[PDB]
Amino acid sequence: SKKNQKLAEELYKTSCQKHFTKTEVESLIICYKNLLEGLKMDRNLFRDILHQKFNMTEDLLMDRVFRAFDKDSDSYISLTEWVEGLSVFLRGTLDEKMEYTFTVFDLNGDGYISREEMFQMLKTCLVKQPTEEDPDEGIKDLVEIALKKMDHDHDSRLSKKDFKDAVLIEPLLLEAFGKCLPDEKSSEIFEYHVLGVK
Amino acid sequence: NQKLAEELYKTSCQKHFTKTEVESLIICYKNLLEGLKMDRNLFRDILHQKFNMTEDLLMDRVFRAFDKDSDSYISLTEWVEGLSVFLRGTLDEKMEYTFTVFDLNGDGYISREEMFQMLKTCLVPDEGIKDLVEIALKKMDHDHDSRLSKKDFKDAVLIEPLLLEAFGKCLPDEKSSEIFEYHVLGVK
Ligand SMILES: [Ca+2]
Ligand SMILES: [Ca+2]
Ligand SMILES: [Ca+2]
Ligand SMILES: [Ca+2]
Ligand SMILES: [Ca+2]
Ligand SMILES: [Ca+2]
Ligand SMILES: [Ca+2]
Repeated sequence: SKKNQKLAEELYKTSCQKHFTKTEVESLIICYKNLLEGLKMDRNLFRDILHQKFNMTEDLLMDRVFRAFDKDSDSYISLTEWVEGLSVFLRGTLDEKMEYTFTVFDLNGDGYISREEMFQMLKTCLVKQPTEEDPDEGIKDLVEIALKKMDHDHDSRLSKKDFKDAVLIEPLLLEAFGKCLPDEKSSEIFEYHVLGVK
Repeated sequence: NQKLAEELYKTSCQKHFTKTEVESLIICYKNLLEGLKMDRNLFRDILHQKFNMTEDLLMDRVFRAFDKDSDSYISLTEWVEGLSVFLRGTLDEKMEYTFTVFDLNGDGYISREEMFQMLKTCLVPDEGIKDLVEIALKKMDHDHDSRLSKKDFKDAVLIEPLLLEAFGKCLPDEKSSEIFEYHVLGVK
């Protein structure tokens, strides 16, 4: 409490998160500590949290969300990564969110969401829960629809500019390639129970 | 006149135009009219020439959605209300409209066959369409009855955006919209 208030003062000061108050940071620190199994928040713990708290169930996208959280790529979510991540994930502006979803969707980190990446991401839900018949021609149709709507220069990939321009025009395209933000009900429940909002 | 525009702005359910814009739409309608009323043939030519729709099935369904009283003419009020949704519609307005277009028999469920015929006409081969239909049901059919109820469809909004772009071809593309608003309403 003294422990956590002083930690919260320091993290509120140092963290780049833009949306929690210092008291909310303290609640987030306590929550993190209460969720820890071992000393560090690893992939498997973070996966469980996404599944249980945010109803995400699909392996590829959960891994991509983890990687976006894990800013320094050490395969652990630090306290400051937990706050900063959740700040965007729960409260981000469109701008923040578009940068986040682009990062999720750019599977190899080369700066472009490629046709191939689109196909992998769109197919991954049907790998998990298959239709009776192979769905690949229909996925390819969706990929072409995406490219038609979003690829300005017809090079079969979306630059950051391609994606953000299109999402600003149609914000429903924010998560075009899969669910990587919490639905409104999940978000509300976590805010209410963990942060006391509403 | 102006009086029609005063009356229509007061009376109409359209949500997105100003009274001056309404007046512009009334003048537009009258500038385009060929006889006394806008019938299906004229309405189809407008969809074809100004909004880049090419297929008979699609154009018939858009007509029927604009023709709310099913009298086979597009009244001034229908033209304005339909264009309000069509050019500036909210998500809810657009989903309602797209559901209307796709639910061919008007029973309140999009069936597999309705979805296949309408995706096919919207996206003008069949292998991808047949897949799309199975994908949509797998993703959106909550109660597993092989049909999309209106709730099935509307709950799917924030969950399935690219699938909703497929269905959204009954609305005009951004390019066609912009050009019409620019010419007729004086917008960017
Ligand atoms: Ca880390
Ligand atoms: Ca990439
Ligand atoms: Ca197939
Ligand atoms: Ca491009
Ligand atoms: Ca009528
Ligand atoms: Ca039906
Ligand atoms: Ca159903």
